[PDB]
Amino acid sequence: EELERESEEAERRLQEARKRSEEARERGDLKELAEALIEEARAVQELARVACERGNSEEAERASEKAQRVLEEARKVSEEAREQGDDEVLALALIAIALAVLALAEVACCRGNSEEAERASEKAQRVLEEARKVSEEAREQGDDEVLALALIAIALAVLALAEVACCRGNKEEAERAYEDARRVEEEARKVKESAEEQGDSEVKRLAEEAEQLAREARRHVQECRGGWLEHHH
Repeated sequence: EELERESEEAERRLQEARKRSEEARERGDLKELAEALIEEARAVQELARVACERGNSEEAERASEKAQRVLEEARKVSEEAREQGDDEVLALALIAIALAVLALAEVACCRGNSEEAERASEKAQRVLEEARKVSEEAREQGDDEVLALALIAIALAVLALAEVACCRGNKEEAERAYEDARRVEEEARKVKESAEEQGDSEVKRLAEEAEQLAREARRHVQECRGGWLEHHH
């Protein structure tokens, strides 16, 4: 009954985000569209986690279908963002993509479909590489906000990799995720400290998202299955 409240609220959030997405889409406002797709992805992640807790494969597959939809829409926005040379919107789109992939990973693991989980890992690897390029470009251009956004997309992607690596029991993937998470964590922390130094509170907040997402990814790998896939120092 508690999950019903969360499930219905999640669907409500998704529908409102879909309407906001359509409003921005008609106005050609890609930034608002991208932000709305992030909200959709958040809602879809919530639906997936509710499905996981209920053990309902039907609700889980529904969540995956919805995640795939957000993914494809965010892919289009990223394409349009690159055509306009709009790195900020691109980074936001990649966050939506990465969060959707994480949702796909969660469903794959909960449903126990290893093939479906590997596809999610491939998508996570893809968006990771794309987000890495954006972070490099932003860092060279001195765009601290875009950099921080790209790092969030990266951390979400590494979270997705950690997710699959754990439920598939693949130690090679787990090691890669672990090392990825440490790197992005350190990058995010430095961006956070530089922002604090300049009084750039917005960048600080964004860098903190990436940092804590990265920390969760590391914890997930290290603690997965009683520490079976843990990186030994």
